[PDB]
Amino acid sequence: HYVDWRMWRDVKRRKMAYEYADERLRINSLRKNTILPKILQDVADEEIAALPRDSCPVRIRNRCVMTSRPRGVKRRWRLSRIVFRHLADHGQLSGIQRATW
Amino acid sequence: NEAGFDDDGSEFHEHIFLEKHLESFPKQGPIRHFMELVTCGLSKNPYLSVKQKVEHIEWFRNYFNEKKDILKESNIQFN
Amino acid sequence: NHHTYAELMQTLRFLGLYRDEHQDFMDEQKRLKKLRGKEKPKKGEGKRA
Amino acid sequence: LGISIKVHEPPRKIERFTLLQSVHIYKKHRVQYEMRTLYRCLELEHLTGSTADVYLEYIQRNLPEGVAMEVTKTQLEQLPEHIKEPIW
Amino acid sequence: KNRAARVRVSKGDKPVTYEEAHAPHYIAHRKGWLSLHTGNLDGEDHAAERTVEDVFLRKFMWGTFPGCLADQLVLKRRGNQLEICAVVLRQLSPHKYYFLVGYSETLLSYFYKCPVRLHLQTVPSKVVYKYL
Amino acid sequence: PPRRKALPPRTEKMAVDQDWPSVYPVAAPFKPSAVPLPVRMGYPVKKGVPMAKEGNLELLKIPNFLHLTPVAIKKHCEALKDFCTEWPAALDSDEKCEKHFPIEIDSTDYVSSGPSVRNPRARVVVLRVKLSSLNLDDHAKKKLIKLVGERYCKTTDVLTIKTDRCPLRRQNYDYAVYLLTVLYHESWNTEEWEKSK
Amino acid sequence: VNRDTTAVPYVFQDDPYLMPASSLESRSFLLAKKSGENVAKFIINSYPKYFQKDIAEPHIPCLMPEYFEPQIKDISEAALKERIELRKVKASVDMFDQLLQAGTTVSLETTNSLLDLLCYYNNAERIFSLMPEKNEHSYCTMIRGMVKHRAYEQALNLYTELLNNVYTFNALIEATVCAINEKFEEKWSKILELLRHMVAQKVKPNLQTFNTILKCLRRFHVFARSPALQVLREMKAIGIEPSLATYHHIIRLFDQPGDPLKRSSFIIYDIMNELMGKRFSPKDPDDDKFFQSAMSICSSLRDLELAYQVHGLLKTGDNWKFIGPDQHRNFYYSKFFDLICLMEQIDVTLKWYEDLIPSAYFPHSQTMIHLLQALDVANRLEVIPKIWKDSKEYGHTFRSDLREEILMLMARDKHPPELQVAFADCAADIKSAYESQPIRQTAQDWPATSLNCIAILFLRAGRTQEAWKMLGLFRKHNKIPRSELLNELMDSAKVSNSPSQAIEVVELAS
Amino acid sequence: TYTEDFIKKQIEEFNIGKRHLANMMGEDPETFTQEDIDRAIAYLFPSGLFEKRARPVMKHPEQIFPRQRAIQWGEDGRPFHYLFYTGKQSYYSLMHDVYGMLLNLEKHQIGSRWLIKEELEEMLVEKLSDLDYMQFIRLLEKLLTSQCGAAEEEFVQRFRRSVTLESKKQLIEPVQYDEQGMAFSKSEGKRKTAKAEAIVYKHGSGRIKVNGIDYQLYFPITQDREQLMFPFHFVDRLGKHDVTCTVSGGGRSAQAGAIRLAMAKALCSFVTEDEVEWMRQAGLLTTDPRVRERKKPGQEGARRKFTWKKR
Amino acid sequence: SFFTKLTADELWKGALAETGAGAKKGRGKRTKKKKRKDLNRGQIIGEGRYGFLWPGLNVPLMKNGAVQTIAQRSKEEQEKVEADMIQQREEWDRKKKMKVKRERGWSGNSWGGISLGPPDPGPCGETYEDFDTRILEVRNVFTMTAKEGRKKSIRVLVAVGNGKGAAGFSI
RNA sequence: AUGAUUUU
RNA sequence: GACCUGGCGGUGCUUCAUAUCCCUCUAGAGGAGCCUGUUCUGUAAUCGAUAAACCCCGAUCAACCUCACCACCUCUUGCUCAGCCUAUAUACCGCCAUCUUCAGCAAACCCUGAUGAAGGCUACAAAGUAAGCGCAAGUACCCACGUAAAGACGUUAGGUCAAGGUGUAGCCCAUGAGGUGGCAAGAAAUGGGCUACAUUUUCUACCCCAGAAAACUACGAUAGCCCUUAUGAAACUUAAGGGUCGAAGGUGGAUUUAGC
Ligand SMILES: [K+]
Ligand SMILES: [K+]
Ligand SMILES: [K+]
Ligand SMILES: [K+]
Ligand SMILES: [Mg+2]
Ligand SMILES: [Mg+2]
Ligand SMILES: [Mg+2]
Ligand SMILES: [Mg+2]
Ligand SMILES: [Mg+2]
Ligand SMILES: [Mg+2]
Ligand SMILES: [Mg+2]
Ligand SMILES: [Mg+2]
Ligand SMILES: [Mg+2]
Ligand SMILES: [Mg+2]
Ligand SMILES: [Mg+2]
Ligand SMILES: [Mg+2]
Ligand SMILES: [Mg+2]
Ligand SMILES: [Mg+2]
Ligand SMILES: [Mg+2]
Ligand SMILES: [Mg+2]
Ligand SMILES: [Mg+2]
Ligand SMILES: [Mg+2]
Ligand SMILES: [Mg+2]
Ligand SMILES: [Mg+2]
Ligand SMILES: [Mg+2]
Ligand SMILES: [Mg+2]
Ligand SMILES: [Mg+2]
Ligand SMILES: [Mg+2]
Repeated sequence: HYVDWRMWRDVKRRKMAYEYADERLRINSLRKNTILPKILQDVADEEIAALPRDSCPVRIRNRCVMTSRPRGVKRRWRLSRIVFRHLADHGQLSGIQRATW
Repeated sequence: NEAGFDDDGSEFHEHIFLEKHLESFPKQGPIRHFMELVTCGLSKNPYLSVKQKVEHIEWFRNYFNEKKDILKESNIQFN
Repeated sequence: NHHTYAELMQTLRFLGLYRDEHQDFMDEQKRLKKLRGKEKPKKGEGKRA
Repeated sequence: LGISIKVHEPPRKIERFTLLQSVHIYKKHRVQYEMRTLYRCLELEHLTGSTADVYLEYIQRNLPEGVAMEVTKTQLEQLPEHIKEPIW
Repeated sequence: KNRAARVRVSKGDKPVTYEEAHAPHYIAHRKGWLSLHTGNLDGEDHAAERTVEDVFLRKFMWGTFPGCLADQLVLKRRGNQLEICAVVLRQLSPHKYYFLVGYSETLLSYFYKCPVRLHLQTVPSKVVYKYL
Repeated sequence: PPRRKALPPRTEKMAVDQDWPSVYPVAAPFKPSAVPLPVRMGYPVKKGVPMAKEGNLELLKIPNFLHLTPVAIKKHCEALKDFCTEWPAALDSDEKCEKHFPIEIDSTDYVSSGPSVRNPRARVVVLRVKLSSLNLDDHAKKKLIKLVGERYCKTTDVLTIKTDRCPLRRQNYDYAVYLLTVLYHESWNTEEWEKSK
Repeated sequence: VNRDTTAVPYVFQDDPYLMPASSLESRSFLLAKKSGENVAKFIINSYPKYFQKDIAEPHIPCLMPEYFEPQIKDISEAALKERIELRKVKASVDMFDQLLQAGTTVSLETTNSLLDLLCYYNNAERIFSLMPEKNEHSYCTMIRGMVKHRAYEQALNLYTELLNNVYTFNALIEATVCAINEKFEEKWSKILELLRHMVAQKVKPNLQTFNTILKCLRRFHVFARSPALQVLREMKAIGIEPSLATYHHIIRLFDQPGDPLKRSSFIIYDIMNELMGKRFSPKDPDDDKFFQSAMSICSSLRDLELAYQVHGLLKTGDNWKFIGPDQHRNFYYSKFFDLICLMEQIDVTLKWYEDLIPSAYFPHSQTMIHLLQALDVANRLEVIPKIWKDSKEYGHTFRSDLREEILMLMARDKHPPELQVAFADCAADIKSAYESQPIRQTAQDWPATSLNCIAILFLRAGRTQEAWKMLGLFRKHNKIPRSELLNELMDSAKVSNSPSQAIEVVELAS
Repeated sequence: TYTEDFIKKQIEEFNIGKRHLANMMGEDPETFTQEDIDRAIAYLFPSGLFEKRARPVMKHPEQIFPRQRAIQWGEDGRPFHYLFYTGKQSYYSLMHDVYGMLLNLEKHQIGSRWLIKEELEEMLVEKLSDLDYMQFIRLLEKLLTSQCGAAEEEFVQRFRRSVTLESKKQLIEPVQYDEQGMAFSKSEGKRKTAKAEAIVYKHGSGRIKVNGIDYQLYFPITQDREQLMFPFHFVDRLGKHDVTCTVSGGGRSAQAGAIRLAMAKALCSFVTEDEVEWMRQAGLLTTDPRVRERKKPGQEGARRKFTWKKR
Repeated sequence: SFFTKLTADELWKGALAETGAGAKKGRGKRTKKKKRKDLNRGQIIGEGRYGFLWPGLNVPLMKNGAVQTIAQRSKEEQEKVEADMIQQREEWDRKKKMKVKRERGWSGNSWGGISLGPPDPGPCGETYEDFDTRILEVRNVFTMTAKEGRKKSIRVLVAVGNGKGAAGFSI
């Protein structure tokens, strides 16, 4: 019942990124230091590459939670610019007004 | 702002001083240096509980146990 | 949770406690299209096939 | 309640931002929004814990909607028993 | 020319209220906000959550009370309490009003895990500020 | 039969001498049928007047202080006076307060709106103590200053410690006290490597 | 803050259209609101998955979906105990039968718990017989269940079996009194025998035991008056403080539908002196009925001072919560207000009217009639139009009994012109009410007395043309105008020098 | 259109609400003024709308409601005023009276501004035109110029309003005495994002300490020292006073200008009135409103525009 | 998504497309215009597909002096209710499709000779029930404007009469 | 110097 | 044939434009290198804007994702009481552009033109009265100035079915969904911007009293090559730093932009 399949895929990526998150943190800790032996670091590199693709946190995009717009989205309200302006003009957003100075 | 939230009644020493969980880990070597960094990071972390902080240490111990053969190749002994 | 925010309102509408103008508009348009003749082809019914 | 209170007005903060006025191909024209946050600081001194608790509960329950409150404490304490004298 | 939340002129028989007759540039000058909360404050958080809750509440109330609401809704939050104030008509029977009010308050309280209280002010008809 | 007729507002039944705090016990939305005040709000039209209180959404959009009338405030404070203690008379001035309580603790509580009240900013604990109050000789004073570094301000002669690592405020307070204790003990303690100064 | 008089009950809305007008509307609005809450709860229980999202810190257990299902489907003692806790009588007994057929052992505590569930909500008899060991707890709960199910003779037989082998004794006392219809002395002898059994078993009677005895003695209207005092002395000797239910049972027993009620007056006086300046706590389920019964005695005795003592006792501390349900509070308020109107100064009565009505309750039509009678006795008729307006507000517009009383009172005697005009306006308003009766769907009532009073008031106020219209209503509704009304018509005609009007009066008189 | 009966009902409601409001605030109903009502309304119903007329207002119905004239025709329909069928009876009757007084006078023979048009409409209730206002003013001026009697002078003064003529004299800071007894004056000056507070003593060695530093070291630029020399050199008092000034914010030039304004205002407490006026006429006592203009969206700068392409 | 929904007015305004540059200079035909249909007319609050009966909203709150419980109509009963609603909708549609005969004037599509009924009463309690008004000519005159271009106006000639010798005409 | 045809 | 209204006139007169039409004032673009759009060419490889009113524009932004494109493969009541970024912006709602750096648009009446389209003013006044929108007035920032904001009715079937929704038309084993991999470049031209061609300059201390460099080791790439670092699972590609080299450029053709 999401807005579109693109939003549905993004939700799945977020869910699969929330999972395996600690495992990525633990493996990447091995990879991001020079104290550990290089052979162990390379094995950690192989393990983190073998991890599922969707678990990568950089595949998550902050889309609008109302129109699934991939860009023009304010992160504080998680709304696209058009939806944000529509609510602000109607007055349904507290403490938000036209800026004149 | 904290009512109804108790981290199992843990104290500051339990949250911070995690060196007691590194008894299995060797006290000398690069593995010790890496675990000192991990424990220092866990101690400074305010968003994690004692249970999960120990779980990270447990995972590193299990991973090093599995990869002991590589450590033997690199002239490192674990446990 | 769009699944919750949609199924809950769908249940309320079927229970007669929520009136959706948009859903009424879609149902009325679909009924008129069926009366006109344009009905949704069933799965496996290939007009081009 | 007999509490010594001093009230002053911290400087206001205005957070402004800009967005596209149109839906397409109209980057030049913008609509600017702002959020104004007005601050009021009331400092009450020389009160006990019981008096402070009652005063806080009374004001917080009577606090109107759309108003945020941050209360900073200054608790007086003595030296701990271990730090009384240099045993080491 | 701008057409953002503006009721344009007409033959002159169109009735409008105070809120819908005032353009968005009159916000905080001639009319206030329809929702009040601490989310949109310096240092505070959960602004997105409050916005989503407000949008759902307005749609839920609109569908739960068809042909009843006259003007927009006033949403207020004080700590954990949520206050929903609406201006409704008098066509429906008081039994239907009380039944819906009790049902709406209970359903929203369980859904949002906060005490929700609904207040209604009935008017004989929709108040007309002017005729555009 | 005709439609049900609304009764006249109870403001007519209300008298001039009335217990208004009883009429408005708690914070409530504005009700013209319950408020006997002919208050008008709204920008007037040309050759017009502000809209009447009946059906005025602008009045409803105002947080009303009807429940906080001066009479109500005095009565509420009188009842709550039984719940409050008295500040010690000997601590008349801040100098006396500093003399008897060298250690000061600062913590912040945050009041928000919404179902959740959790706030990570409520874990910060600040401990301030003047090193003059602490029993420190020359060696302990110098070693303590070097250990704390920028945590000590020489102009005010105040050592400030901020603790936020612990999830709970009580744990941060305990850690702050523990840090002050070990700093004091180690400063008094003398090490052999210090001879290479 | 203090109680406000102009305000309606807090449960209702504060909107003129939404505020209830009468007691029936008040009850209907509450039932509708409760119906909405039940519907919302039904939806939540039927679809828990739509509300399983915790967003409030700290957690609020009450605002969570409700689950009442036997999750553990395995046939075992633990799951059987789970169904017992869930109070699934049909599932528990079927599972117990399946467990017994399987042959696995069942604990005595679990069997006793199952019996308690079955007794409160046959199968219970079959399980009780199937018990390898029946303990005193099983016998006690089975007797209590039989008494609750009105199987008093069976409960007595089971107690005899227990003898062969506190709440039980209370069930026995109820069983002995109710099972048979013997004389009062025989029932008292049975109670004494049960008490002797209680002493032999070293069991102390409690407050519930005393209340059950008094209510059983209440079944005999007059034969058990003195034994009620004997039971009360027993309660004081043991040390059990009488509860509101205990006093309710005493007053309902000692006071009976008789004329003198001298002892009933003495009993209520002693009880009020005993309970003067004492706060109360919930002790017995019949504590609510104490205040309504006491108010009924006060109304019967016509002792307003006693009623004020009862009202003062009710308002002392938290005793106001014992006023009882809606029917109890309506009876209490109605009798209290009626006695106030009967035996108090009119000024103080109006003050009580303002304080109670409508904040305390919505008045009944008979109560409004009594208020009019009090005003008639006080000879303060300027408030009669105000009472008519109050009756219209409170839903007494078309009762037609208040309308007749108001019209008769206003037209009984002549008044100064200012009061006469006000009475004429009230008569016109009542006339409009008669023209807009909801009863007109079946039939419209135009009483001859009502028509005469309205016409008399109009003539005394100078509404000659309206009087002729009233005369037209007289001949339309086959009602005969009175001689005094005709004389007033003749006087108006003579003043206006209208022989045509005089002939009209003569024609209608003939 | 509001009738007189409706106005009376509003007046009665206003009185009842005023007594209720006084009861709510716990003050004397008799000694309750409109200012007290305004304070109670502001506290009970706090409104932050910038336009005051959009805030809740509880005033007398006479002031709140507009002004309407009475019906000229009664039950019989006969108008009450002879000049009714002109549509502007109030104006034309007034013109008739002025012309009559002008004839009578012919037979006999700074802060006062003429009434504005809007207030003339209020006095005459009925609407007037711009040239109607011009004709009425012309008659009043002609009436005033002619020999006026007692009634004519009163009539002319009826249509005049007082104007407060604000003086341009610069205020003088009070002279204070320090611990040593030296006389000094303290003033402040403000340039663009620059604030300076200057303490100038009556007698001294001609020093100017800027933030505890001498002027030639604090401002190496010669132009800044020229600015500091401007006040004292103008009044021919160069080197005869000592200044201790603290300045914060802005650039070097803004700080110099702020100090110059602060010293000039402080020096006015020691120079004569004519010198004070001469300094004001020279621009030494006027705050400069020139501040940085905001940048507008869609433009490179404040006034600078993006490059415009015809095709 | 639930949030990606509009109200009845927001949907019908777009669907009807009354505004737009098409209906400004005669750029579109009026034959394909569709009329707005109210979807909240025949619906009663408390009616659902499942056929649940809520006490106080769908069914009377109290029956036989007792508070009713939550009920659910049977499958056959619910089918009857659905069939009744469909039949009522079809009857309403049939009534709208019914055409009222109008008396034609000089021709079938000519406005001339068509009576306008009695003249509107005056504001001073004056009536003209005796007079009758009939149209003689309806012409669409045009003028040129700087902004809009062609400006369309309607010029109508009418005649009034009572049948007793008093009559007149106007434009 | 020029501005393809039909589009109220 | 004679007219009503509007437009237009290399149409007359008068007053005019105040960053504004000309003579004037300052700094730029167009020629150099680089960054970034667009047009044409090429591949298997999106779409839209594309006179004023497009061209660092939808994007306050593309290694995977975004992605809607292409190649291959997989699935059929499919996250959804389906779905479709599929054709129609010449069916629309919704946000807008421009005249507007305007001041007009007018309901409802009355009068004139013999009751035609149409028109409705002269103040020492000769048919106009006018609700309402806009202007104005208020409001925001540092004032009453200035700048913001606002700016009606309409013109350009102006832009947006790809923010979202929606009428009509089209598919339902595919014009729907998913996975892997891959292109997003330059023959050439052009818009905008950045850096320079230096002496009012370049380097250093300093933030305004100095010492050096200054024509083939002078100025000048943020260009090219190598290395390191930061984020990322993935950096020949993104960014930062260091090392190496020191190119065209020597004040710019026709033309053109902004500023009181
Ligand atoms: K053609
Ligand atoms: K150039
Ligand atoms: K479409
Ligand atoms: K360029
Ligand atoms: Mg990303
Ligand atoms: Mg614009
Ligand atoms: Mg510039
Ligand atoms: Mg035909
Ligand atoms: Mg040619
Ligand atoms: Mg052509
Ligand atoms: Mg160039
Ligand atoms: Mg392209
Ligand atoms: Mg294109
Ligand atoms: Mg891919
Ligand atoms: Mg890609
Ligand atoms: Mg596709
Ligand atoms: Mg096409
Ligand atoms: Mg278009
Ligand atoms: Mg201005
Ligand atoms: Mg602007
Ligand atoms: Mg303006
Ligand atoms: Mg087009
Ligand atoms: Mg296009
Ligand atoms: Mg496909
Ligand atoms: Mg350089
Ligand atoms: Mg380089
Ligand atoms: Mg890396
Ligand atoms: Mg070089």
